Amino acid sequence: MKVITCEIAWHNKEPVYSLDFQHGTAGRIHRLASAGVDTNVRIWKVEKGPDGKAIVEFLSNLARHTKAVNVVRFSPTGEILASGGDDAVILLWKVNDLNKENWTVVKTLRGHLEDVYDICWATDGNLMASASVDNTAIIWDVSKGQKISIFNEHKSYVQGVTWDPLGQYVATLSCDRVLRVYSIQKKRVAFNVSKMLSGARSYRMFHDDSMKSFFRRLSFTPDGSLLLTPAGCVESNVMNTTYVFSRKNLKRPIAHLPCPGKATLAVRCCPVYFELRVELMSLPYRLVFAVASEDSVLLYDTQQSFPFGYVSNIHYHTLSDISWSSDGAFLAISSTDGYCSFVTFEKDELGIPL
Amino acid sequence: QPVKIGCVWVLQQFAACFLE
Amino acid sequence: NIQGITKPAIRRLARRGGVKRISGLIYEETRGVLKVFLENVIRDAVTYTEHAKRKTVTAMDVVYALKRQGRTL
Amino acid sequence: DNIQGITKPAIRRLARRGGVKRISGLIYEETRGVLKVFLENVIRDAVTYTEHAKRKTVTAMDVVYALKRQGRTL
Amino acid sequence: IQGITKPAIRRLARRGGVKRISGLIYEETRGVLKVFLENVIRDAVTYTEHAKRKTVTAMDVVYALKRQGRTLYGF
Amino acid sequence: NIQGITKPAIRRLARRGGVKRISGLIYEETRGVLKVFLENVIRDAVTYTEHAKRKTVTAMDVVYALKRQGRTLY
Amino acid sequence: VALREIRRYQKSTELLIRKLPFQRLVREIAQDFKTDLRFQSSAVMALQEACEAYLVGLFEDTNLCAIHAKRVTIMPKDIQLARRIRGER
Amino acid sequence: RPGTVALREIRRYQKSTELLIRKLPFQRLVREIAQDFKTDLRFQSSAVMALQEACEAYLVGLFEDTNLCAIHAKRVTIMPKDIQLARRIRGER
Amino acid sequence: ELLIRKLPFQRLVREIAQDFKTDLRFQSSAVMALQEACEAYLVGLFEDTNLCAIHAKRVTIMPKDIQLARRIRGER
Amino acid sequence: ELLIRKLPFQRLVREIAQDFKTDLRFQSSAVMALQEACEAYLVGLFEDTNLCAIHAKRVTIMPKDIQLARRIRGER
DNA sequence: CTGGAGACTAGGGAGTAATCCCCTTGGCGGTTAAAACGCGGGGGACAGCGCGTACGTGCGTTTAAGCGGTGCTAGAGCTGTCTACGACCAATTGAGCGGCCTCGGCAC
DNA sequence: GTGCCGAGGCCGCTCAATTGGTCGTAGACAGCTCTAGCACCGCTTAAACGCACGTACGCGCTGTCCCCCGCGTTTTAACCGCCAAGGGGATTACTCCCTAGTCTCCAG
Repeated sequence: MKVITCEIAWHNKEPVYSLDFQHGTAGRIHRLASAGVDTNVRIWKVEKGPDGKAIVEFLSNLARHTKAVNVVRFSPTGEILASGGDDAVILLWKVNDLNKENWTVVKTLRGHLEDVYDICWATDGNLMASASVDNTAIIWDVSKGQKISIFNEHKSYVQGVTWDPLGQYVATLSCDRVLRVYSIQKKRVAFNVSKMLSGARSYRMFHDDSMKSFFRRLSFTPDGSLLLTPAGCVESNVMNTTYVFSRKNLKRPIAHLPCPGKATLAVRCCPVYFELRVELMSLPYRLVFAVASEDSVLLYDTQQSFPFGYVSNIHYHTLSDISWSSDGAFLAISSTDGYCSFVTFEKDELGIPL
Repeated sequence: QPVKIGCVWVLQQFAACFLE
Repeated sequence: NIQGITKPAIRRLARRGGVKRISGLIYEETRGVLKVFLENVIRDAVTYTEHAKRKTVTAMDVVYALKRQGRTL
Repeated sequence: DNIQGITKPAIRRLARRGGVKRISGLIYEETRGVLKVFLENVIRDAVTYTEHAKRKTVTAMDVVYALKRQGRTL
Repeated sequence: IQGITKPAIRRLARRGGVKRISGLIYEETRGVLKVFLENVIRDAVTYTEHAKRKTVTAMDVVYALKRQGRTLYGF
Repeated sequence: NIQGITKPAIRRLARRGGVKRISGLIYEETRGVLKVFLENVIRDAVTYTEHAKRKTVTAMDVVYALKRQGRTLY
Repeated sequence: VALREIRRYQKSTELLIRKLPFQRLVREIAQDFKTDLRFQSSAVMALQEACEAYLVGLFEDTNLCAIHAKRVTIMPKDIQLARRIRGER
Repeated sequence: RPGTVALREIRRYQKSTELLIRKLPFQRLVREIAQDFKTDLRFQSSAVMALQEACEAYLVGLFEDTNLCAIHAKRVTIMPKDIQLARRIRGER
Repeated sequence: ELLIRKLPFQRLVREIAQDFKTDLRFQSSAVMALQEACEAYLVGLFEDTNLCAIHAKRVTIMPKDIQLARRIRGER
Repeated sequence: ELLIRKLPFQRLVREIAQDFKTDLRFQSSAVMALQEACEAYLVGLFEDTNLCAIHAKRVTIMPKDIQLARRIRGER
């Protein structure tokens, strides 16, 4: 693979906290969005060069957010943009038909109390799930643009919410070392995962505020079968690790892949399913996903227990966010040092798509 | 020069850990 | 609606504010800032009730909204 | 022993937000006494204000007026 | 407090956009200068004793402008 | 101006205030606090007299000044 | 005659905005947000107190700005400046 | 070493604003004091929350004042005499 | 019964008034009431700062003591 | 780039720290961070003072405008 | 460790700008006639809240053994100060010319 | 009930007597500050516990409700004498542009 570190400042040297690739794009050239402490969300044009090197072309800047922006996401259709900042509001940008392209605010999802950390989307395109420092997860209807569901069972800061692609359950992790999984239809908590036993004492699955990063973004499988949760600790002293759960039972992980030293913080799965080249889940397809820890990026697939790729020693500060591309050719990583990096793969390097 | 690790299905030195 | 905020009411509010004389069109403007204030103080307050999972706005939530604004009373 | 419901670590955390390091063990009784006195001096005023409104229930606004009388409105 | 030069205040106000500057403002600025620090530094020491250190850090100013509600971008 | 509040005057004031032994820099800090106290009472009394259209200052305005401050004395 | 009004009103504390107009203003401004909302009379009391205190402070500092500009009357420019300097806009 | 836990607690708390006197014991205490004053009187939940916030602010402010008092007396540990002097210097009792 | 010399405080309050608004009228009753108020304030401050000083096992009173008394009273 | 010399600001924060307590050193990064913060504070106050002076249809700044902007901002 | 160009200090020049007055036109404060919406109070019980209880569960309190940071308590050690006094030294009373703005008393 | 008028009440300032009040000097010493050592008493898990706390839930009472009405006090509004926000003009004031020194903070 190739890794290119952007040596130029994206947000006036301020740390970058969020990225997303335009899932609505179906070609080879990609569009990216970066969120920074400059109270701006910048949309860039990312394309591989003739030599195979990623090239970033600035397109537009969004300064509507009053304060620093933490999480920015796109809809599955790629036409609806959700931006979250330190103003405890969500801005909805649509196509408006120094900037090269025009972006316009359509909806203002007011109803957050504290800093927003993670924004989640729905497959149908009509539902929001958002997490904030308000110790609450809020679920919204796009067609109305207004709050419809509230989950206030978290006792500390929530740093991640994920929606099941099949559309049945939602997983939220907060700073209280509790993993709360709710049934969307019942609008009540269904599963609680906080303590786990090894060998016969039970200790906390997660670890408290010593993180220097601001995100614990756990992920659902694009098929929804598996839940991947970072920022876990296993007492073998304690070592950092990421746990894998299945839909069959959400309370206990059989397997965890560790990152001794620095703790994993962000996880993201590719939207492209590959043919098969220990296995967590056994179906004739496979999915490739990646985790950004404090100072490294790990790249696993469905079958291999050990990482398929390991990239280390790139950024000078804690990595903030990782985001996969539409076709899988790009992987954008941002740290809190004010600069970002890109992982580019050649054609079908991860595998043969389905 | 920066160090990259690509797609392999030197990598053997970076195994993730379980706990028994 | 806004015309409930009455002109002599603004007169008396200014008088407690120490204003000797009010320009004739301050009334057409001051109500404006009221909305700019109200559309904020109410705006978060109801969400607080939504955050507490109650559909009744309470004085404590309003006081909390003022505290966030910084005009507690 | 209802006033004893205010636990020792609760007073300790109260002190920590107050910005202190070492809390003496003899201060818990004194702080409980002053706290009961403060609650009495605010509850009496809130109760008088509520009875002035001819209501059978004191609301969150009445205690705010009692504090305004005290001088620490919040 | 005289170290804050007259040209310093002059070009400060020029960046502020003014055209004409009086004289009595100058020392006045020093006044409003020190009182600003005369709050912030206390919080710094109110944190430094909390920090149990003798040399202040970059978190002290962050907390100072957080307490005063005047957080500034950049370092 | 301020130097009219001489050192022996503050000495006898402290003696009637209950303190037996006195340091040197209190002689100036007391002038400072006297200035800070007088500025507020004078400001509010001037505002009240302006409300009453009086270049004079009635003693009623002074006791109302103290009431606003909280140190009422007839 | 005006100074009499300022004195007699700074003496008192009772609410200035008429009760029912303010209550209906609050209800109408909440209607556009989302319907079926219940406001306790204590909540409307809190809103009235907050609004009256805000306007008392704002009119105090706009009178300050007016007396700065050697004008006894207060004009909209004073409102805009006391809003901007305070950081409202 | 001893002391670092206290500094961590200060960092956790001064930034934060949550509740320290637990809801139910304070409700019980308020109800008991109400029954002491006059029986058959009802306290709204928001009223108890506001009262507990006022109690919170009063005690944290008076503990800050007694911290200043103890610092003046050249000792870090507080003592009941510090609290008594803080109350008297505040003119309360 | 007052201990602050009368002539000097009258001149002091006139000079304070000239700073706020020039050409201001001060009557004997108002000045005497102001003297009473200032004396009460200063005696209260001295008494309770004496208590604050005797708290630290000291009999004297230094500027830190009056500073602490004023800071606690809420005037700063 | 900054328009205040480093050494005078450094020495003044040092003497004010000495007035607070002895042996409270300062490090360079904190020194420039505080200088940047004070830079922004003073330039913002000067912008507000410019607006206030513009109100009185006089371009020049007068000493009072600063204190009026201060007291409107609710500082003192 | 030694050096020297950008920056702080005074000043001539005057020139742009703050200040005060002059109608002056406009527009903002009484005011009276009234009515009209506001304050208040009386029900219906439908439909909504807090009280109170059972369960659990588990986070948080409670005790103890344990130790070390620290209160304080004794002993210097230097140091400002309240003693007395002798000098100045502002100054209260005793009187004034001279007033002018104000406040109570009186008459229409 | 209110306008005029008289008369005191601070002015405001001397012109002196004597007169209590303040300042400065000397320092013996009471006390602030420091130092050191002791015991003692608040911080720390292990284990027990226990009681907040959440969630549902039957029962029940206090927010409350719109309609009329009672009235009734306050708001609309047009008239109108009258204050003031403002443009223009003259006057006095205070910073720009080198000029030179210098000075010192940053650089090799």
